[PDB]
Amino acid sequence: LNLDPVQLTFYAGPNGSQFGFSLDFHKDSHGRVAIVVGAPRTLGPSQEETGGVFLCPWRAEGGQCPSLLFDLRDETRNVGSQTLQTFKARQGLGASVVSWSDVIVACAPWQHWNVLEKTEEAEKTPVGSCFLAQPESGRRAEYSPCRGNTLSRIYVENDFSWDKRYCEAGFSSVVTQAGELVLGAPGGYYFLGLLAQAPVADIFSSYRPGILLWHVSSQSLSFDSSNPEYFDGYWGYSVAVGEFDGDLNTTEYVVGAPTWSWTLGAVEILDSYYQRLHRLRGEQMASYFGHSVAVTDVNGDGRHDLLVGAPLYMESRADRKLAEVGRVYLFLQPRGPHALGAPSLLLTGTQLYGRFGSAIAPLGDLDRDGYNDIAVAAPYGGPSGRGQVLVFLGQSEGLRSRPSQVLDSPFPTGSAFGFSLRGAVDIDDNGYPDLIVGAYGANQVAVYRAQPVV
Amino acid sequence: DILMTQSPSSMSVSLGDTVSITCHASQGISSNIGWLQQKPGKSFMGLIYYGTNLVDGVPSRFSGSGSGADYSLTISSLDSEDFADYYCVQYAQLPYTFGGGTKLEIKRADAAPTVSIFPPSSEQLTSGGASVVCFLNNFYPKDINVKWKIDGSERQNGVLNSWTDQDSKDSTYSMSSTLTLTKDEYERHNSYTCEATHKTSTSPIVKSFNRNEC
Amino acid sequence: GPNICTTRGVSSCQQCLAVSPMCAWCSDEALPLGSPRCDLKENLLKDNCAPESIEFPVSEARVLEDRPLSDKGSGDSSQVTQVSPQRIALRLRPDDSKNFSIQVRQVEDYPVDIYYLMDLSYSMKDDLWSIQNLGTKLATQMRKLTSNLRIGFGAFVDKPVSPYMYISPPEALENPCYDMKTTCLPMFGYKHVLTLTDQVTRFNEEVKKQSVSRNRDAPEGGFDAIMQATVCDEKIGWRNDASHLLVFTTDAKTHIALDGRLAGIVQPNDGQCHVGSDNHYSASTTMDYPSLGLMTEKLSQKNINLIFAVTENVVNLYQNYSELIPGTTVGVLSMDSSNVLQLIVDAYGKIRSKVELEVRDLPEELSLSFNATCLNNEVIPGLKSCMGLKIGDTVSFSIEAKVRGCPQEKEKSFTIKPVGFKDSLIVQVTFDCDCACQAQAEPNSHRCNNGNGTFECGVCRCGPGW
Amino acid sequence: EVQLQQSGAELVKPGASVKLSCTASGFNIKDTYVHWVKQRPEQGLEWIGRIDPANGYTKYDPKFQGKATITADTSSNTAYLQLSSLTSEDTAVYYCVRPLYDYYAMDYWGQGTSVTVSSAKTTAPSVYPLAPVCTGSSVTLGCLVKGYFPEPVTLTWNSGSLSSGVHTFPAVLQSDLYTLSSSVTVTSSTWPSQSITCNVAHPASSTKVDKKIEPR
Ligand SMILES: *[C@@H]1O[C@H](CO)[C@@H](O[C@@H]2O[C@H](CO)[C@@H](O[C@@H]3O[C@H](CO[C@H]4O[C@H](CO)[C@@H](O)[C@H](O)[C@@H]4O)[C@@H](O)[C@H](O[C@H]4O[C@H](CO)[C@@H](O)[C@H](O)[C@@H]4O)[C@@H]3O)[C@H](O)[C@H]2NC(C)=O)[C@H](O)[C@H]1NC(C)=O
Ligand SMILES: *[C@@H]1O[C@H](CO)[C@@H](O[C@@H]2O[C@H](CO)[C@@H](O)[C@H](O)[C@H]2NC(C)=O)[C@H](O)[C@H]1NC(C)=O
Ligand SMILES: *[C@@H]1O[C@H](CO)[C@@H](O)[C@H](O)[C@H]1NC(C)=O
Ligand SMILES: [Ca+2]
Ligand SMILES: [Ca+2]
Ligand SMILES: [Ca+2]
Ligand SMILES: [Ca+2]
Ligand SMILES: [Ca+2]
Ligand SMILES: [Ca+2]
Ligand SMILES: [Mg+2]
Repeated sequence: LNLDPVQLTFYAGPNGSQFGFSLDFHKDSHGRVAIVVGAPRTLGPSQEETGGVFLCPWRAEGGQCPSLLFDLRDETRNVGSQTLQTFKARQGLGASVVSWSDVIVACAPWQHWNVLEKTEEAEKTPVGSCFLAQPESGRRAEYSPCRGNTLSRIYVENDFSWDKRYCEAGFSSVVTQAGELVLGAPGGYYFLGLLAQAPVADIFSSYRPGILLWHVSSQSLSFDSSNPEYFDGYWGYSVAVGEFDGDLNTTEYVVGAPTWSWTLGAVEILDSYYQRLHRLRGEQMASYFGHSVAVTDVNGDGRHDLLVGAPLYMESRADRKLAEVGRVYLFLQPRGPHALGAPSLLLTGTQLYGRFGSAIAPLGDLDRDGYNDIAVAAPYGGPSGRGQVLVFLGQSEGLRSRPSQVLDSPFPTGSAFGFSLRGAVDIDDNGYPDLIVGAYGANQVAVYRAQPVV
Repeated sequence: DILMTQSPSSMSVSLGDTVSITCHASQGISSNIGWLQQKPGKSFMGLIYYGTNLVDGVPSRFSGSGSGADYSLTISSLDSEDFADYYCVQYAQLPYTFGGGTKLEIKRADAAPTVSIFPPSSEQLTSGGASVVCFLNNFYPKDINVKWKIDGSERQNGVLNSWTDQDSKDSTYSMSSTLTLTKDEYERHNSYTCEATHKTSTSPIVKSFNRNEC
Repeated sequence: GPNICTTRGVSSCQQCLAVSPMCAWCSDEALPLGSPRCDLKENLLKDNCAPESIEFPVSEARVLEDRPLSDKGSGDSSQVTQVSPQRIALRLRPDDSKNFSIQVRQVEDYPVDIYYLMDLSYSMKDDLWSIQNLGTKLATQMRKLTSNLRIGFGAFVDKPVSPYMYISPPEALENPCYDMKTTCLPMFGYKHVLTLTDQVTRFNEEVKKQSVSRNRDAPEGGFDAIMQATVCDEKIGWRNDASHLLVFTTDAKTHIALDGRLAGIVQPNDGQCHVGSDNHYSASTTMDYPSLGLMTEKLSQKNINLIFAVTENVVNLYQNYSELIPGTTVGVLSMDSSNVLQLIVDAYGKIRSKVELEVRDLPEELSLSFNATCLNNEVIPGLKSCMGLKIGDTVSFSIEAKVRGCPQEKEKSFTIKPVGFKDSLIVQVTFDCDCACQAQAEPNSHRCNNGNGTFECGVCRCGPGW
Repeated sequence: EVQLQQSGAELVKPGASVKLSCTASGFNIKDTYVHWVKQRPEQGLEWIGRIDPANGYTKYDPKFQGKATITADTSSNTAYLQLSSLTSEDTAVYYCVRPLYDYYAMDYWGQGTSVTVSSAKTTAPSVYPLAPVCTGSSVTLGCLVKGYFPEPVTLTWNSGSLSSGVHTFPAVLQSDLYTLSSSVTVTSSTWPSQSITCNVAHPASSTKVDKKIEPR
């Protein structure tokens, strides 16, 4: 309703960098809010793309941002009669960013890895990797849970079981309130998908530079499966956390698997041991149900609700025809130990190929009426096809079926405005939570400030 | 296999000193080296991994440095607990190989050994054997040589030596030497002697007895 | 006596006609004192209204073009007729309806283009062997149905990019099969091989020179190839006047839109041709797989009948995709493609067994209803599609157009076309809501309140603007 | 807290085999490589091999090919070392080792399992007194414990009363049996006026001889 679409703030990265592909709010040790921005095609030291991360101080005028520097150099270690190798070319550093406490986690899902031993090798594969920074201290760490030193032949002899070579760890990421990093790795276990978790504190204390393969003993990974429903399911394409079992000392994980069961798609809610508590099945094959997931209590009963995006959902129209528009599903959490039901609300796109539901950001309570609200991105939506973000307000029965506000892209065609979204943080300290919108195709991010309701 | 030559094999140092132990590998091992500590009669604790990284719990008076084939463990300001054995290990290649070790011992003023000699007991002789014992007690430094003589001529066969570790609250070493003969052989000779050669005296400490006579 | 035309109390000739289609208006100068000017045509004549002064439009439908249906789809290049009539003129007065007919024929001996688009991942090696005489064998079977067959060939694996592609050691790029004990082609996305031709031994000989490649993950990049085979018109060589069959053969699941992000590709598919002179799809590594909606749009625009010829292990998957891409047909391919000939002939038969009417550019105010005559001169009301037809069959539909009120524009046109057909019925509509006497009105008339009003069709009307 | 807890001292005959265990405590044995290392006083430290208990894949120094077999059971959180066709030179202390962080390192060690390979039957020691020869103000006595198997022996003086100025020497193995000696030093007024007795207990043979030191 009350985001200001007249006086925006723009931050800009280098041309071709995809600045804005990912973003998050970051609070420093003093509560000063900054914006962390991923730019996964930023050029590295060999004038080759490796990605980068920027940490933008809050200014109404916006502008250029300083880099948050990470080591962009390929590493080699000869040890244990093996040769360990990292390859950061085209790794996509900043394809996901997330902030927690005074720490920033920025991931490079396409970082490649190999191990040589005489004439054999592990195979050069995209294990992915995450880089962790504490900006104020300069501390740096890394976490790459899918690196191994097993040779190609042993996977073949063991029927490709527990094959983490194509994980793409960091493809999606989230940090629990207690500070456990949870990474989605949609290529894990030969394209089934996996989740990897470890406390941030243990990531920092276990890392040393140059080691490349090290143990983070408090870590926990999900499991391989023999069930074809999971094959090529990309479980971990999106991740979120929330409270869904009524027990406030356990944190539950929400995981999107948008090609689960022969492209039907699914989202699963699990406990922290990766045991499945609920599964939401997609409605339409190829809709990419699970592309995005969001967790927020929208109806003011103190129980977290789930939103799921299916950006390629085709809506039925006159004369037995179908129109790709995208859809968002709201599932309200019932009282007590019961199943999440059918959806409580379906929100459906209008613009053909608009990809409504491609991103869903909790906004907190934007209009200050006691119900949390959401923003849904349609990156190619709007009457001009340039991208739209739509705000829907919470209410006692769930969400309103009609947007309170629509933000049309201020950028040119092709910007992908809305592909990344983040809300629920008051960046200017005016007592209303604000919205940051990435437009990676324009290498920019737009800040919408919430203002008093008119 | 990669040979690891560790030096020195031992050093006599004191509390507060800064001491370095070096390890030279037969080829470059790119900091794939660990350092280990074995206290007297106890198991091993890791000190350093990958050249320079302290194992959790290890005090920062320990530091590791070096590169290529040449590495060092430095201990700044030795505690009483630091007097122990130290070993390097490389893991650049299988098989993993270790240094021959370095024992830190306590330095002190030189002390001559108290030499005592004991003929066989009645109990042993009537059983059929004859052991002559010499104790060389409370000496420093540890480097010592014992020689047995029967009727003035050196005897080398049938000798059994034992050394104590450095003593806990005077820092001296002790040694036991036992010449065992058959009773019948013991009785072919009269004179039995052990000679301790030590850096404190240029001439040895001779201790002797004559059989039957007392 | 007082009918609906008289009881309204109309002020003008135009308001008279808009009351009901049976109302007429009399423009006679000397009409009696209080006689109703808007009444039934019978009542006006009976009250001595001059024969030339009766305004009474009748709704009609006359044919403008009515070529007879062709008996053969052969001959010319191409002037075949499959929809009759092809142009009619409708005149409609307000709120009135009029009926008309359309005849549609699945014509015998119509040209056919068959583009064979094949999965050439490693599990299809034995399939390549099976189909090396497919060109000639298919020619033989299709000769019974058509005298103008063209056939062509393209192949696909997946996007040649990690993690789909093996990228180490260097040998693996040149020969993906190096760690097995054999040799295969470097990885490719989609390559066009043989432009549609009537020279079928060209198919045999090209297929004999083809070979498989090898990639890592089960789902393949065939939807990229369906898109390119569809929008690269001139390269694939689809003919304007022919049935277009795109035979898609695979034994595996398929990558779909938004899968590309596992290879770092986020650019949406643009639906354009990117197969140049080297005959390979040049955007394979830079553009995402296409969505079903985009594929559907292009298949429909270029009039392509997609056939999913897939193995039993993925038949349910492709049947379900088929339901989301209307007009698509599915056939069960054997594990070595040994039954693909019969599968193609059966699909062609299924493709030409339906007639489904589509209406384009229908004005808001117009609404149509349809009664269908398929099978046995048997009328199925409220239906605009026939099924279970054979080649040669003819069907017809009764169509009623009803206009609601009278629109601002008096001339509009719309098209009734069967889906997939070249020919169509163009309906030219004329809304006849005006009287002929309006075009000879007298403004600023001495007869009407001393120059204040206009004299039209016998009565005085308030002028502009009172 | 990470601890490797190894099985107790083994005492076996030559030609036999023995299976040493190493149980992980405070962690899953599956987490890292587990190694085995051999220590002798003369030859020092030698890497035997390693195992990855997750999958059972092993590596060995080729010197131990045939002798050493390393296995693991994740169910019991334990790793094993089997040594076959035992010999005198297999007498050593055996350690299981795992890294802290670095996959390839050698940071945490178990307490060590002692292996002794011998044909010696359980044999009771002979305890011989050692009185001096027929002078000074400082005097020194002794005790020789000869020909026992196995170790250890607890040696004390006057039921552990006299402890200062005492030196008990490490047992030495000479032809299948052990020998040990102990000296005690006092002022010449004390002895032989006040009594001094050598108390030697050998738990294995269940003998506790007590020999009084008499002069000549
Ligand atoms: C292609 O598309 C088809 C059609 O959509 C899919 O087939 C359907 O698959 C779903 C899910 O597997 C099935 O749904 C099930 O319905 C059952 C009840 O009705 C059917 O019962 C029998 C089967 O037992 C059918 O033969 C018959 O058609 C009935 O209509 C329920 O028993 C099932 O409920 C159980 O599982 C669900 C999770 O799916 C739980 O929520 C429930 O609590 C319960 O445990 C289930 O709802 C359905 O049978 C199928 N429909 C048809 C028409 O066959 C294919 O899977 C799909 N294939 C591919 C490759 O995409
Ligand atoms: C299609 O057939 C239906 C019959 O089911 C026709 O409906 C009837 O039309 C006649 C015309 O004389 C009327 O007398 C009947 O009252 C109608 N019955 C209805 C509407 O239920 C209809 O006219 C036909 N439609 C077309 C487009 O040909
Ligand atoms: C319309 O239908 C009638 C029967 O209701 C039929 O006789 C007539 O021929 C049809 N008119 C046209 C123009 O097709
Ligand atoms: Ca919980
Ligand atoms: Ca709720
Ligand atoms: Ca609100
Ligand atoms: Ca604000
Ligand atoms: Ca096959
Ligand atoms: Ca593939
Ligand atoms: Mg395949």
